[PDB]
Amino acid sequence: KNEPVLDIDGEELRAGEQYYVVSAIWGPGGGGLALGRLTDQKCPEIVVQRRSDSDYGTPVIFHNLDTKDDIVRLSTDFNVEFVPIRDRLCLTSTVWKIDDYDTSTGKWWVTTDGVKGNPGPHTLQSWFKIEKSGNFGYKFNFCPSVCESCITLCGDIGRYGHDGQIRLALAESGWPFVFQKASSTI
Repeated sequence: KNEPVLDIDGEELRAGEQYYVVSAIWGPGGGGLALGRLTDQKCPEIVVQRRSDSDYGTPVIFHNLDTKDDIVRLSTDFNVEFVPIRDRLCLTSTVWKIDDYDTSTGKWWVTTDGVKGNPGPHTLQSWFKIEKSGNFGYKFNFCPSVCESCITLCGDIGRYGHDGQIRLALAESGWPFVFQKASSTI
């Protein structure tokens, strides 16, 4: 019943399909998203944004809450999975998950080892929404409803710079994105 999220081409986003998630801001707005890792940890890998206007990063795949609908819609919960071309440096899942509360920075990071599937409590940190960021593009947003009796965090997803990488954290201003179907790239 909700409205479909569209790629740069104007076509609706499709569950199952590979897309690049690209910053809706050029130059200093950076490039796209990817798996990356901290100096001092190897697994699970974290979500990062390429500094270069040039690099679209590692494509993702959406999994609808209900695998039966094929359209990724606004303000509907879903799972997001990096689809690394490269062999796994880890056994952890590339599935996005909100991390525990880094006491060190007052931020809730976005990371992997999420759990695709099973809506409800056990998977709460793995479910995300897309919202419209006003005038141009899309922001991600973490406010799950898979558990009608779980008190959870709820926020836009912005970008912060920590120890020389760009990471995604909850914030009250969400950072905007557009989507690029991966085939139409060369």
